[PDB]
Amino acid sequence: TKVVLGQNQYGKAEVRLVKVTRNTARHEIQDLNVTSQLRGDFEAAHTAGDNAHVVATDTQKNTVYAFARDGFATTEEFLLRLGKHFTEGFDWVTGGRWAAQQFFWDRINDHDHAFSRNKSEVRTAVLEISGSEQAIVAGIEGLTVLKSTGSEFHGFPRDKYTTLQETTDRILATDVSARWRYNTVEVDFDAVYASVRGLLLKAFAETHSLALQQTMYEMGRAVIETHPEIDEIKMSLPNKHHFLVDLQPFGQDNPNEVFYAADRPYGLIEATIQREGSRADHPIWSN
Amino acid sequence: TKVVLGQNQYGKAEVRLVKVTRNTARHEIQDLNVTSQLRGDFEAAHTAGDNAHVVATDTQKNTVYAFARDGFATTEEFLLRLGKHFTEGFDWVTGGRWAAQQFFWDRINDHDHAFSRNKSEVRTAVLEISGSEQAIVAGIEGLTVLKSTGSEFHGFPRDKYTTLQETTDRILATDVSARWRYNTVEVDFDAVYASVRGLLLKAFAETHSLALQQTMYEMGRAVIETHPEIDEIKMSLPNKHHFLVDLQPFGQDNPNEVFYAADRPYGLIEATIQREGSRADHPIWSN
Amino acid sequence: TKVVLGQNQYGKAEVRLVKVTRNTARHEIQDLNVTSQLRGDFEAAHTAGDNAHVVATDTQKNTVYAFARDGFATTEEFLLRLGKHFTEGFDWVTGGRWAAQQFFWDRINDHDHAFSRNKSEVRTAVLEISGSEQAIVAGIEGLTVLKSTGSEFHGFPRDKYTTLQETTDRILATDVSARWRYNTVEVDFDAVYASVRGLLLKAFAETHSLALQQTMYEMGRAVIETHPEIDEIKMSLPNKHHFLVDLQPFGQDNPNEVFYAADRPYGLIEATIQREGSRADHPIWSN
Amino acid sequence: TKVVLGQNQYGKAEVRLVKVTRNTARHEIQDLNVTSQLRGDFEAAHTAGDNAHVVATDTQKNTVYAFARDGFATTEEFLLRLGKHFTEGFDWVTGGRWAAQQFFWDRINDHDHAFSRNKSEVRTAVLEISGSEQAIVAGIEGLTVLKSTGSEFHGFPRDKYTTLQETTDRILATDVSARWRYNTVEVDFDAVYASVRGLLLKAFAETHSLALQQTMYEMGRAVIETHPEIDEIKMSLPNKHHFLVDLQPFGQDNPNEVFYAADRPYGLIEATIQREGSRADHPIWSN
Ligand SMILES: NC(=O)NC(NC(N)=O)C(=O)[O-]
Ligand SMILES: NC(=O)NC(NC(N)=O)C(=O)[O-]
Ligand SMILES: NC(=O)NC(NC(N)=O)C(=O)[O-]
Ligand SMILES: NC(=O)NC(NC(N)=O)C(=O)[O-]
Repeated sequence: TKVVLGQNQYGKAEVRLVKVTRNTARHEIQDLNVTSQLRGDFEAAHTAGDNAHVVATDTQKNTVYAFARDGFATTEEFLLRLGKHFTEGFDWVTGGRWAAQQFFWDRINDHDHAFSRNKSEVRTAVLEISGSEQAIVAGIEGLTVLKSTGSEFHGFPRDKYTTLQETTDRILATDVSARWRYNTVEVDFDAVYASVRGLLLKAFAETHSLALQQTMYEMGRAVIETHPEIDEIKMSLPNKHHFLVDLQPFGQDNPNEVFYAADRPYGLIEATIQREGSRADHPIWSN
Repeated sequence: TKVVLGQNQYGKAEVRLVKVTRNTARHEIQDLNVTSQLRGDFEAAHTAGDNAHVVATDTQKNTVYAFARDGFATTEEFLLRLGKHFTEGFDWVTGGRWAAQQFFWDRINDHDHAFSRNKSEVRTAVLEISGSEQAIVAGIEGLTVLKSTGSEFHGFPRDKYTTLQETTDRILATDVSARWRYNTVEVDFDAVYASVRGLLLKAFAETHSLALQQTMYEMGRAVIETHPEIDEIKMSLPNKHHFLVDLQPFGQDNPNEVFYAADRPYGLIEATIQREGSRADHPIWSN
Repeated sequence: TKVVLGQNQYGKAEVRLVKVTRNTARHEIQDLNVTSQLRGDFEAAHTAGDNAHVVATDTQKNTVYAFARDGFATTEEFLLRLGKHFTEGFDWVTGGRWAAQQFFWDRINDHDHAFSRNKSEVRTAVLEISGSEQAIVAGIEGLTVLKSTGSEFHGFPRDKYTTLQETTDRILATDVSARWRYNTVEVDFDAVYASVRGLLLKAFAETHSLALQQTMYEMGRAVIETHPEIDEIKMSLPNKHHFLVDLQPFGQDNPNEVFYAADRPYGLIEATIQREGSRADHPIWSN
Repeated sequence: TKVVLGQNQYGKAEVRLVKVTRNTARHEIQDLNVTSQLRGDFEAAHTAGDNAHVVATDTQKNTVYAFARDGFATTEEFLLRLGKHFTEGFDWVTGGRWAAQQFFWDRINDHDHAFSRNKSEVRTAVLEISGSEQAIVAGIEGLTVLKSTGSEFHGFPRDKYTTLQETTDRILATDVSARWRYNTVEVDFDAVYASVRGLLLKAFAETHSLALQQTMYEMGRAVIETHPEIDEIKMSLPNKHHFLVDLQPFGQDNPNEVFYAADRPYGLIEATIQREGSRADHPIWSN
């Protein structure tokens, strides 16, 4: 009977930007994949196709490049500039979501202007503005890790559908996908990112794992305990199964040496670790 | 400050299942990619690695195959059986999230047991159980559509960074990604999915588009107006740009015939169309 | 000590082109992914960086779009025009390789200008020119098929590394990738493509498979025996394993009904079926 | 008329193996993606479905894991053992093709048994046996590199379809894909791979590029001149376009700082650099 326009947003996604800093012979590279989306009063655009309030996605894209010309210290600083621009520049635009993936490059033998991609991880940043408030979530993804031992899994309940054998020595491999929310915008973004990355890696490697859930809890705890500016961290860790191959059919034993790395299916353990007393469900997680 | 375990869930993801129905010589094929995750009291598993409450992800996987043996009418009904099983079977398991992608197959020349994959779209279903509440969201993805005409875009504000020109004839191409939430589990799931797919395609094709936002609104309205069992539908539609190539430098015109289909960037228009008065932010959308 | 420039080629790869035919209200869509590479005397370009003979890849790109404006009967006809243009338009260019992927679209409810992608298969074409000689290879890929029965596999040798049990009833699933070489350019390309596709599907479905190798042989035989303009057809067929899940542990049985579709590893069966007397190793297969 | 079985091969593709060396607390990891295909007399398998000569692909897979138990010094040595086993172990198997991708891992803070994946490049190896002849090709792929300056492109011919402006300062970005053929099995495979990688990177970075063709030529020349065990090296280098954004409409200049990194299309330059007088078209390149 009665239809209503609910939450909505729009903009330009995946604007690939490469900013070269070359004021001197020592060139610097910043490589981003940027997405911009606006929120506000776009009722008529949807119900009547009246585009008076529709800042073209093409325009949003042009703005990303125009702002890049001035340079930016960090990815987060760049997103903050964009968000402020759109929200304050148009009265009907009350907020939005600006995100970016940051790709890393290393110099080729310390060369001044020749680099190679470091594809071992991807950094992410998301800024959400709502009225007079804003929140930032930083993250890391695509970071694959593995422990060849120091991982166990036993003591689980058994039912008629249970066939898994307990173990005190197995491989624990996963893809680190973590995202943390800052409780302030006054942060040394690059320093905290480097710190968090190291904390996650350290907790993963040094925690004698009795469960993937436990390892994840330790990784999250290390981050919250170390950085006051972080209120919560969310992680999604797949348990990439490395099956110990049965070689007895061929007359050989397998002392935890030969494994089959299966693609699918995979365990998927996810959790939110929070600072006691912090917000329970911030809107930025809705996406 | 102290660290606290917040929202969390775990299970087996992407369990690929193929169920063949062969009671008669006329075989039937059901092809699914299933994910199972439980929610409940898993505090100890995280803080101490105590797995007493941890129904192994391997066990969850076995349960999917065991249940498939009995057959299932629809993907949603299969998920409902799984969800009820885990929630009712373990006191500490209070709910969960079960999802699946359904892949379509067509018979080869009406053959009794030879088929070919229809890859033009993928059907999805997500079930979330919270206590006695059962919420289901069905959807479609990977369905690419295009209108060669019947699309315009003008009347947008021209700010200092706007270079896009107004037009009364352009291509409108997108990938239909839609998800709708049922307000009841007593639905003819297959019939509604077919109807919804048809309504979306119809609105996309017959609406003279003045904006992607308008086309999306009409698609959503048609669904809600036609199906009382649906409370809301959310869509995420990219505007996959097909740029009219400028051939004038080569001494030729281009009467809306030759286009360059760009990969990135792309416009991304998203919105929720709701039945007036329905729930604003159902938890199932958080994932 | 002494180095020599061997085989070489360069050009523009993956030029996405969409050609709309709209002389009438009944629009038509041709969607291609085109690649152009030239061969000839580019010695100086490599050893000295002398670009006198280097027709810019950007120029090759522009040519694709400029030629598309005139329209084309089939993809092969389009590649023929491009190859002729480059080899004859430049003295130092003696040949090249022009290829394309063709994507299929279906009308939405028979609409005049609204379509949806048929992603169930991708058509390919490759043209190679060498001096005054040219050859065309057409193909199909991405077409997934499956037989739920009518497939056996027994009688294979059993060495100390063999554990596979023989069977007279298993699922046979694969992705049809086939390419065939024409012995003449005067062909009804569209009609032959549709015919070949049908013959491959028919042979796959109606052949009681004793081995994937036999099924493939029968598929290729059908093609060669049906089309005089085809001298050989090459196929690469993966055996996408669907494992019968063991349900005995759950007190059940599995009468060829419940399967686990594994991603990797997979069997890979490949072969060339040719017309007796035809060329053994045509250069076009080198790429 | 008369149909004949031509070249053919079959086996198991993409067997994911992880071999852990743990004789001491200092664990080592070897991660491979292995493919095994046999060649020989398989006539009856194709024409009659007689599997007497068909060593099951499952058996080939089992052999890979059983052989891994004994360990291997290098990927090439591992493939060599496999090839000899199958050709020598079965009279009707006269040759084959064994290949593998090798994935790299780095220790986490020098941990004894905790690692993270180095996804910046993938090492490859292919062995082909044809009767008494053996040939090995090693390679590297997925290595993305970029020069922010030190690249020019001018002096190219200009026809009616040329719009590209000459330049003396542009970005040169590509994905390094190279494969080289050894002329002997007496090679320190790991040492040569590390050396070739360094030579390719060094040549790419230090060569003032007047054309991608020239840069590639220098990369190849360096490898051949340095390693007597290599007879030829083939490269496929895309020119991943980074377009200098025009900000003049906004009254801003862009001194080679802000770029748009386009996905497709892309230039694709390929060449073979050979030791003078070596084999022109070795069969291994055909696949
Ligand atoms: N907003 C639109 O309907 N058209 C589009 N055009 C713009 N905004 O540049 C888009 O990308 O979706
Ligand atoms: N539950 C399991 O079968 N094992 C797993 N390991 C855990 N939960 O620590 C996993 O996630 O696959
Ligand atoms: N060769 C076959 O027909 N069947 C297959 N089964 C084996 N060889 O294990 C396969 O993988 O293709
Ligand atoms: N040939 C070149 O060196 N640069 C390129 N630029 C052209 N040819 O337009 C390319 O795409 O490879």
